[PDB]
Amino acid sequence: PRTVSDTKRAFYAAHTRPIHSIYRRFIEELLVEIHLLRVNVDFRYSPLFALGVVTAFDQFMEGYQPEGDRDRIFHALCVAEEMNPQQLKEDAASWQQYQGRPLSQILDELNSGQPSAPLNSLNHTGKYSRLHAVGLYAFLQELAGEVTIHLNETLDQLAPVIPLPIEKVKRDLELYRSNLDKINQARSLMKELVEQERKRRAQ
Ligand SMILES: [Hg+2]
Repeated sequence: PRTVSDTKRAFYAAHTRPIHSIYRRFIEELLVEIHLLRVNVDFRYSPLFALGVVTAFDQFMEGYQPEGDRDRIFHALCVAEEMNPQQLKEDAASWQQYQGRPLSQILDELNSGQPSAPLNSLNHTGKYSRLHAVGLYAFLQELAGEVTIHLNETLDQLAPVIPLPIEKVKRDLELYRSNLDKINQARSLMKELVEQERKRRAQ
């Protein structure tokens, strides 16, 4: 068994540099949430989990500086969680084969009993997480027809063909989009205030 302090020690090991605190509170939450996930007995690694982690990281790290470190933090935190930094980016990028597919055909591939990978991962998720809802959000994003706009209307269509707790998927995605709105509002506040530090020190 491993400990939150041990997993944190692992991140503070490979990442000995400062953590650049605007997105810090999210990194700590992502560190502990993933730890509490994999240490659970029913957790199963899946490309749906991989898509959700990479989607949550890329969108929540909007404008991370310096840019060269955002991929190194991704590299260090993965092994810190005993994950694979390359296997996660491969699984997350593997969903691109569904770009432009209609939602009707996606439902057909699930209803046939033989869904292809990584779409097959919707059944073998294992222990549910908020990150699994984010992975579904990123998958439904790239589909054809702007299926994300009326998200609840889409999730109710998936409910009978998916084993996921749709009502918990609705909630965690609304919590996800509300949090993403706060960081971009804060990141835009940095751009509004970093010019006041750059255009007034040289004024
Ligand atoms: Hg990671």
